[PDB]
Amino acid sequence: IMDLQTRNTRGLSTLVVRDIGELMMAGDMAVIERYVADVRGKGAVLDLRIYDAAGRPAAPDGEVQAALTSGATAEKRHKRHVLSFIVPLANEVRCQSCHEQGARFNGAMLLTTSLEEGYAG
Amino acid sequence: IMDLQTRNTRGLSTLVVRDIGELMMAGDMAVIERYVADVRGKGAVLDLRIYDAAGRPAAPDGEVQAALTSGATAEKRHKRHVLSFIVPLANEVRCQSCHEQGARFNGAMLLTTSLEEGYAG
Ligand code: HEM
Ligand code: HEM
Repeated sequence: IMDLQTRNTRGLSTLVVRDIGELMMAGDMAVIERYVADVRGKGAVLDLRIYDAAGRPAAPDGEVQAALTSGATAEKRHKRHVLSFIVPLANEVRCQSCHEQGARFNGAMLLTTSLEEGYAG
Repeated sequence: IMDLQTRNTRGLSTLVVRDIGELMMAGDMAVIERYVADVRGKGAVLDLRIYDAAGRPAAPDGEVQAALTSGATAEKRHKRHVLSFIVPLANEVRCQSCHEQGARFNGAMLLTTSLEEGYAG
């Protein structure tokens, strides 16, 4: 668990409170209602996978390889509407005890969330 | 919109990458699989409401009043399993142009997310 949902909700509440604050400056409740309607039913985690340094999962994956090559997280919206994040996993010094220090990354993490209201897998 | 889902996903990916890192130190993929299984299908925003400084929505709400009185966010797990956050909205100086500066808070924000796999409203 690691209490992820609670931590995610806390982070999300901070984001939402920040946006609500901007909307409140207008002194118009209608704008609040429209923000809420666009947020409801979304955010559910749809998938979480791990890939090796070659872009292969647990043939290589082009987007993952590209992500590994660019050395940056890749954000891709695609279809149900969903959002996918490919995060390269850095071969930190603590990891180097079991992963050759010659590799910048040991693999990548694929996270996908739902942008479809009411859809959670 | 304010691109909330993307910002939430980015924040979530940071949380997940941190946890995955701890699990990777074990060099055991089984533990990764169990974390993923416990995360899937959760996180969907179920509700987002606003309350005034008295605990009334747009009779007063006891938990909201308490939240306003304690001056701190209240985290409450309850039932479908869900997670509710009551965040008091501080009457910042920029808000004081239209809300009497004598009130510490102008109201509160209620955010509820799903802890039920597959449930998104
Ligand atoms: C971050 C700063 C602000 C916060 C936190 C805030 C918060 C709130 C909250 C919680 C409500 C709903 C409950 C209630 O009616 O008391 C509200 C209502 C309202 N606020 Fe603010 N507010 C802020 C800034 C402003 C500003 C700058 C204005 C003036 C331009 C404004 C004008 C009003 C008005 C007129 C309402 C009534 C809405 C209606 O017609 O029902 N607020 N505000
Ligand atoms: C934050 C540090 C670490 C990261 C980012 C990391 C990441 C990864 C990744 C992405 C994989 C799956 C793909 C692959 O097999 O290459 C993996 C596999 C593995 N890692 Fe790590 N690792 C870390 C630390 C460690 C440590 C400290 C050990 C040694 C105690 C370890 C031992 C292994 C082993 C043996 C596997 C094979 C798993 C299997 O049996 O299939 N890793 N690691």
